[PDB]
Amino acid sequence: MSEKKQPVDEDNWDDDNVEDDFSNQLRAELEKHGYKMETS
Amino acid sequence: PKNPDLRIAQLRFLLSLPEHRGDAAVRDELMAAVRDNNMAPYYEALCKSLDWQIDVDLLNKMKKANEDELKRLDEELEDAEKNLGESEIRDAMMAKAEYLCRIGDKEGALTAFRKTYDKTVALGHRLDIVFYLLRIGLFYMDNDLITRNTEKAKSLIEEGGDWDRRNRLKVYQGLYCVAIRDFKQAAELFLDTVSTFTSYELMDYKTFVTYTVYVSMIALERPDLREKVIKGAEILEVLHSLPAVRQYLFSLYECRYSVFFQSLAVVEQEMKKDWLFAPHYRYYVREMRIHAYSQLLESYRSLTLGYMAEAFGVGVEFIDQELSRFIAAGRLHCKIDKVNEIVETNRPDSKNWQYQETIKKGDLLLNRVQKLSRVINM
Amino acid sequence: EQLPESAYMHQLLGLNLLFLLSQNRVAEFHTELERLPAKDIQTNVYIKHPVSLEQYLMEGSYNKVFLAKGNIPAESYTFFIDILLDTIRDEIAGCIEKAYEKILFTEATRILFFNTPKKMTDYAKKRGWVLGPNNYYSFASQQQKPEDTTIPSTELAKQVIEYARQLEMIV
Amino acid sequence: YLSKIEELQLIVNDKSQNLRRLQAQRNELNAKVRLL
Amino acid sequence: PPPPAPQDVEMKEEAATGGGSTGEADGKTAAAAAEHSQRELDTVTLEDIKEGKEPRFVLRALRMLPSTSRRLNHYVLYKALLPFLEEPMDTEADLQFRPRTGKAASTPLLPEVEAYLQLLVVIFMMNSKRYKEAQKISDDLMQKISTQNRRALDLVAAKCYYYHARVYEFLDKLDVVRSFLHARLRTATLRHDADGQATLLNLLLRNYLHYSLYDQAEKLVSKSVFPEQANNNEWARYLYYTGRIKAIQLEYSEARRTMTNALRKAPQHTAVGFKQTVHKLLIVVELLLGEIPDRLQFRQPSLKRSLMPYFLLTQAVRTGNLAKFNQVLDQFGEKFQADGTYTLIIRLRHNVIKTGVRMISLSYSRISLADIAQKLQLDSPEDAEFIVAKAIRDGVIEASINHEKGYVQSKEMIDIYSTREPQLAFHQRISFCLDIHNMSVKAMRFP
Amino acid sequence: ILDKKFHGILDQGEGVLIIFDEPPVDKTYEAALETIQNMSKVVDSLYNKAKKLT
Repeated sequence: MSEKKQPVDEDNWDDDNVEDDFSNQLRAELEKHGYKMETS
Repeated sequence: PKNPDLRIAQLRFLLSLPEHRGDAAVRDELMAAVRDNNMAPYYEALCKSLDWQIDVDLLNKMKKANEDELKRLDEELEDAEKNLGESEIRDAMMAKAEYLCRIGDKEGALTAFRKTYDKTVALGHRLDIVFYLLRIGLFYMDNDLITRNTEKAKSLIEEGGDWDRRNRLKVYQGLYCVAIRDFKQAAELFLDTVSTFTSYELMDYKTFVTYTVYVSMIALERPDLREKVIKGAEILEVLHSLPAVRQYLFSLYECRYSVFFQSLAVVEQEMKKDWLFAPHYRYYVREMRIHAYSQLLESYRSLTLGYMAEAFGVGVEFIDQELSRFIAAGRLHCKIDKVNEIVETNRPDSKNWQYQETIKKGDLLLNRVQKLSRVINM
Repeated sequence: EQLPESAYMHQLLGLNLLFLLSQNRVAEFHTELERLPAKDIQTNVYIKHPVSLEQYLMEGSYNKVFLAKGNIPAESYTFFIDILLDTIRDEIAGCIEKAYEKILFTEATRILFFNTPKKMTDYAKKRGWVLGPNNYYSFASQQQKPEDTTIPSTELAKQVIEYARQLEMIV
Repeated sequence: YLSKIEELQLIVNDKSQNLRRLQAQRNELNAKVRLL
Repeated sequence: PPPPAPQDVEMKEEAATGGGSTGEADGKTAAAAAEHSQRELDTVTLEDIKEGKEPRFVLRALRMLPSTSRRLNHYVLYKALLPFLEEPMDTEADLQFRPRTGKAASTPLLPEVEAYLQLLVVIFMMNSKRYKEAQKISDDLMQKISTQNRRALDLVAAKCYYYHARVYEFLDKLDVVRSFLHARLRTATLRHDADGQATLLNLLLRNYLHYSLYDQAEKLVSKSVFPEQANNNEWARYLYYTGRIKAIQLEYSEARRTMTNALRKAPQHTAVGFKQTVHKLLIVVELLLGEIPDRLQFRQPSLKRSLMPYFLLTQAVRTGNLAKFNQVLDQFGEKFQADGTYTLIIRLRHNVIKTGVRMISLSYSRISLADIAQKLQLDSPEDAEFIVAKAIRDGVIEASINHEKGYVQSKEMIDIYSTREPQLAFHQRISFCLDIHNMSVKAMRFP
Repeated sequence: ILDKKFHGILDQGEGVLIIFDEPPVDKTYEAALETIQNMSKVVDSLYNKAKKLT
């Protein structure tokens, strides 16, 4: 349906919220977290 | 017929992500390639693995053995019609052609199944063919084959109270959902923990128990949780041989907070090298974290994170930014605070949102009724 | 279509846009942006410099007024950058000022410089104390002190009356 | 040429007629409800 | 062997649809049209879909006494253009069946739009619409016989004014057609309201945000609301155009509700990217709010080739990276300048700071100033007091600065419990509900 | 309070530990359970509504 302007113009995908939350935040998810308890 | 072959799928996953060993794909993959007449498991791994030093000749003898099997099949197709019986062509080639499916992934499958499906004198004759699709649908994560054969099993294989290979259907759907994004289907359909007792997906029955606990720690409310994985004595043995699993369970019911990260680290490192868990291994972490933090917020309204710090071991700024991200997720409402530093919880969802949900339906719901009352007079 | 390069265009649009923001017309600011999307990409630097100023006022400027007044020293923009120094605001005077906060000097607000001449004394006593009734900012109201009643329970009761009327009109 | 097309505009008027006829039918409904 | 089938069913197109429309339009007023006469939209878009052809149905049109049975059957039988589109006037002037004038001045003429030769017949379509606009003008000077142009041919007329649009666009713009439109408005203002003005007003905004910019303020004095919104499609994209306006008028909190409304009033299908491409620039206003969720709840993978900038852009929104900011700008700023996107590049930083202050504000009762100066990529404590005042900027949640040295003495705000604010609004909630009861009353009034 | 309950919310600074709730509120619950299926009916009828016309 040509609306007179617009003709001119769950695999891995629900997780995308968690992943874009976790892009540069806890990128390993455990490999610091399992090793936090001996930092202090 | 399928236990080392599902172990080949385990090896597909096992040399999918890591490269810490570049010679398992010769050790137990050539040990697989010499058994089961595994031809395609090296013929497709011939490109994604190494140069395969000279791996044609020791495989020439086995593709020649396959040629012997195939040529006695090609004689058998007219040797069985001289046998004056019913469908002995179909029998005598369906046997070694399901074996061709055991040899080759799709070719023996396609050349077999569209002939040996032509008469269906039993739903086993359908469902063994369905199984021989389900093996390759676990090997190659298909969708069309290994949901439409389940549609066919949900066409006529409802009949017959045989219950073994009808619970197999439940197990395969549980495996298929937990193979993608499952919350509840694997818990509901892995209810049948004890009552399976032998399969090929049961190549380690105790790992099936790991599967049902790794989904029933998510999809299961705490009364249901104690009723299933505590008041289940029939599951108590196979969780009882697994220490850290049972440790995480009885601590998670016990609210033993400082071992939660230990046990979660155990389960997460197990999550690394176990297949059908690549869409899951990062989601599961925060899932079980916020799942413990549910009753951790149910605990108090008067709460500091120093108490949380010596409840966890290190969480001060870690859990500050972490619970900040959980609030940013929308769930877990509490006011973490600067120097006053009182983690204050709320009251449940009665107040006005119980009032509000009805018209939150009747915004778009009633837009549906508005515009579809505007359907009548153009 | 054959209008040649008129170099007065850049700074006359600059003065237009300058006073246009000085009278707080951001809708008119962006209608100016949208009537010329072409030259305002990289050229027209005396429009491209007011849109860096729009980044600075996108930031909600009190520091960046001085931090952008640093780089307009001589173009005879003076009459209208004076109106920009007028249109710098007074919300901190509307929250905590009015004879004492010792000085609010370290935020680059143009008015809030000049420690105590009669210029900012006049401004701290300008036309009163911008809030109005019942309180000063010597001891702040923290907004305005409305906090009236639930007398509007009675006019929502009036809403109930004509609501029942509209029920009767509906049946 | 005002006094030509107002007559046409008098069919907005006629919309009240259909509603009139149909609520007369609505009364005719209740007429044998009350007779029952 | 296929073309003898539209000789049957393309004949029965005009037989059933057009014959029933004209004959049932000759009486039974306002059931004259609009029960299958304005099946016109999809049955005649379908006529331009369902099926030499160009001269055949345009010869020998106006004959006599109503022998269109034989004449349309001649149009059937003849399957085995310079005066030709004017031949419905060149056989004789039409002289009878004034509901058929625009009908046969639309349905045979318009398939050249779908034939797409664009060179010799768009000026002939211009002439054919000079004839049809002569009908449009001469309906009130020479046709003082009955209504026949409101009740049927106004709903036909707005459609063929969209076809006017389809013709006028493919070569140039239109300016005379705008005063011509407002004359069409004056002969539809007080007598019988048509959309019409809203059709070429959608086109007005559509070509004007390309090329003229004074006219939103002229809409402001021109906002005859037209609450009929019968199609809801024209009204939907009307909200889309004016939501692009309020996005370029920088009105955002209105834009989110009115553009979510404009989306949820699209019942549309055909996932080529109509709803998707309109919806992307719709929720650009949510990119301008300062708040936007993850767009996984919005994507159709047919839009994926166009949103190859957009997902990384909303990643830049949820993050605050200036590298990602400028990189998405220069690299991935293509294909959106055709729609107009560069008003988010000035205030993507504002989006960053409002997302951050939303997270921190609902996260923290009290925060400190010289650590909220280091939550995000802030600059200084004077920049942080600055951005606390700019974080209020409208009336946000209580943040009093502890005005000695305690940085901020902010706390959370209360009294949304269940007390007076919901029952302050429930009068208006049930005001909306009684408006729907008025919709029930008019549901009874539909017969 | 954690695992089990008698709905005693932590009332640290009062001196009673008030044990209170109103479990019958279920008119609102029941109306929600109505709406969920009322428009399942309406959506099932919409097939007839948008089918028998065109």
